[PDB]
Amino acid sequence: EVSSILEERIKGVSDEANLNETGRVLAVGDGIARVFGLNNIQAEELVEFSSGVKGMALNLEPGQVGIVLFGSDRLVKEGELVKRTGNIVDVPVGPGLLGRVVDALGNPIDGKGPIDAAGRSRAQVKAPGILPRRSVHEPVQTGLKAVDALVPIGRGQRELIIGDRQTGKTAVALDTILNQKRWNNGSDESKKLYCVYVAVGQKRSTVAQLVQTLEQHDAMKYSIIVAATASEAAPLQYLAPFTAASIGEWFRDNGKHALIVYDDLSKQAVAYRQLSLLLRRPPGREAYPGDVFYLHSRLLERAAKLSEKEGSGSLTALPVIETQGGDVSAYIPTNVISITDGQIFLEAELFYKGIRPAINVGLSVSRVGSAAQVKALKQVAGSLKLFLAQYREVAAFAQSDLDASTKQTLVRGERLTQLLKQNQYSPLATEEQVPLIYAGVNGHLDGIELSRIGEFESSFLSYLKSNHNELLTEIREKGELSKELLASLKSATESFVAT
Amino acid sequence: WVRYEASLRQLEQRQLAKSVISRVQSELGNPKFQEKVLQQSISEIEQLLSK
Amino acid sequence: RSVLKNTSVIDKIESYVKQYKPVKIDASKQLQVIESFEKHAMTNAKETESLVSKELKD
Repeated sequence: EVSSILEERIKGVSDEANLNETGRVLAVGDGIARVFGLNNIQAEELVEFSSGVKGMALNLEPGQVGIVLFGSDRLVKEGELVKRTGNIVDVPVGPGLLGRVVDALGNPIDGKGPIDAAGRSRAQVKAPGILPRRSVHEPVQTGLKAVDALVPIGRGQRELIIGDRQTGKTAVALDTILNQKRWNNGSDESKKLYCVYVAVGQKRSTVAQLVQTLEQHDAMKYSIIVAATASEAAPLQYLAPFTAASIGEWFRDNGKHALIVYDDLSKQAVAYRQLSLLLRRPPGREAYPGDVFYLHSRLLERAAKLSEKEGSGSLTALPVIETQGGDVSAYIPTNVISITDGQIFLEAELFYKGIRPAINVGLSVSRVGSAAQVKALKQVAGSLKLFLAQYREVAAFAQSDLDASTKQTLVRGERLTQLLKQNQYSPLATEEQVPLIYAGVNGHLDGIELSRIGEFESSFLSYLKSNHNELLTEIREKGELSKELLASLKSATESFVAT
Repeated sequence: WVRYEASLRQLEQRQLAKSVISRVQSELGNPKFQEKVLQQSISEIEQLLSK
Repeated sequence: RSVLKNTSVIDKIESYVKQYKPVKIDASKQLQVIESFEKHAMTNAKETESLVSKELKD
């Protein structure tokens, strides 16, 4: 058993071959080593040192090569023999990475042994051209109202999630993965996202809580977790998003829909800053190097909704930006904003002030998000953003006397805001979001006293199912609210209002 | 039950891991340490001639 | 029971589930006492109905 597996492994050690290897380390420390020899070396190779650690050749210079140690300096030392892997940095990619935690070297840190992987693919790969790119049509549903309504999110898009640290930052994304459990545990592969959670710079303990939550919601089987914790070395952290995206691209290049959440790219910036400084390349604004724009932009544009030629694959990016104080003019945030489609700025003040989840509607945009929305969620949600940007206006100037028109808006607005809120780590179904939005929009929640809003939601949904889940089944399949359905729903909702 | 079963396999593997270390220390004592250099030598002779 | 090595519990719970696969009996049994409430109700129903019909025409 354990003996047989070990014996198979021992048998799999068999002879070393001659070939161009061996450089000798000289000046080493500061996480770069200067190696003598390595005369013919492909650029950006992976070299494995006989210190049992690997590095990526960065600077190919006349007479010397400067490896960058992808791993601890502790074991590397002067006059060590550096052996050429001979290959550019590639990472295993395939189908069997699904439901396996791995670290950045692809080592199974789920420890479920060797990963099944179809291929390996180069860490840096250019983004697909204009011609392979079809405009978005399929939505991504997060199961959180307003995060689908007010913020419309669709496949392929680089839809930014920006906000402040540890405001349960992770939770917004986790909820997305969870809602799409329903569809991803579906049988339609057009309705299967394969979602990748990139955990960079987070405590290994915290990641272990995340892993445990994901396995509690039995969500592990449709998702991969790549991990590059805070302790884990900065060059590994630098290569961590890029590697994850390669894995994502294999799904995308199976034409299959996928999504990747990059938590947190701001920590990649600090890592790249560290790396750059240790390469003593000049620092940029806020001490973040000048190629920081290039770093983020090359990463981000690999996420796309490809055309029919490429099998209409998606790789929806959700990159998670950690703003220092809500510094929305800060160099790293602004640089990311410019690359990304939309923003999903999360209002920290409101978060603290009991709006969970808190979405700063003003600072949330989605560049091409709204044509991903299904017609039901366009019709029902029609103008609710405007209405709540009338609530935004109304409460702006509310701070004396209120005209009845203003008061009506305020009463609706305050109550509508209550409706938006969701219980953290428990997202609602897509089907369910349609009536709730219907209620408020069609003014059924206008009268409902503020205290009972929570009751209204649960009771309304229970009512709808018990009275006629037929309506919901229809809206589930049709995905368009017919005039008959609209009237029937008006009638039904009014019926619930009465009770 | 399945979980602890996997745990026992891991525990067995780390037990056999420290036994591998014990076997390594034994190997490096032997003048097999000397005699196997001859084996490597002839193997390299065969190998490098096969290059 | 194609991954467990700490066996002889899969057959146990297989037999425990398939044993109590007959779960305790159906709870249809109130239809004599439930019918009685309906009788009392009916008495009252007819009283209201006949009274108001009479009164309407009156």
